[PDB]
Amino acid sequence: RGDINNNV
Amino acid sequence: LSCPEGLEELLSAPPPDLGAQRRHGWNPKDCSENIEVKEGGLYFERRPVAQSTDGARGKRGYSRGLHAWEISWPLEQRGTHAVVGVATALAPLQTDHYAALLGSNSESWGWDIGRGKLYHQSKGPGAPQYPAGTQGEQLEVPERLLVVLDMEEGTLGYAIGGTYLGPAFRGLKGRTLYPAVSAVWGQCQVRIRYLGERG
Repeated sequence: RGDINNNV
Repeated sequence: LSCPEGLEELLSAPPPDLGAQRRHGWNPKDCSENIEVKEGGLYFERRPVAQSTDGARGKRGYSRGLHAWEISWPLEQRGTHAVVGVATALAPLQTDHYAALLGSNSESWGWDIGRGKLYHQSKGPGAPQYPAGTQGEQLEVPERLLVVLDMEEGTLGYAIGGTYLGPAFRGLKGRTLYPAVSAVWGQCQVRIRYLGERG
């Protein structure tokens, strides 16, 4: 959640 | 007129079957700790890991002749840094920030399929565009692209929709080079399909 690259 | 010798022959031969694809596919024993190789090498899945770039190599390194493989990398799974190319056996496969890892060092050569830029020993700003006469903002690499490694001339280039786009990198003679990518996208699925060899 919140990350530009779909990581979280 | 820039194609490697025997490219049309290779691309028109019956495609290597799943067995061949797994033999020349991603190596579970040669990838980032944050990548899981699936289907015995046919594709990988990058785990969701924040602030990481992650690479994988194929199982087989090429030193002679012509080899080609198709990479399938969904457009929506590329994120900020999606790089496609080759690496030596010694290239690093992980770094703790988002970056064009592949092509950042002596041991790797990459095409940034979002920006259009070529990286070898390059941090990224100033890198040249490929193919000739194009730029990121006005091109879109589709889901599937071919990677074409000519180890007799010592070149790496790419083909899109069956059309070779020219040599991207030169000076590769005498090296042993593996298929490679680097990725930043959580849960991206990158497939590799070996297309054969001649040589």
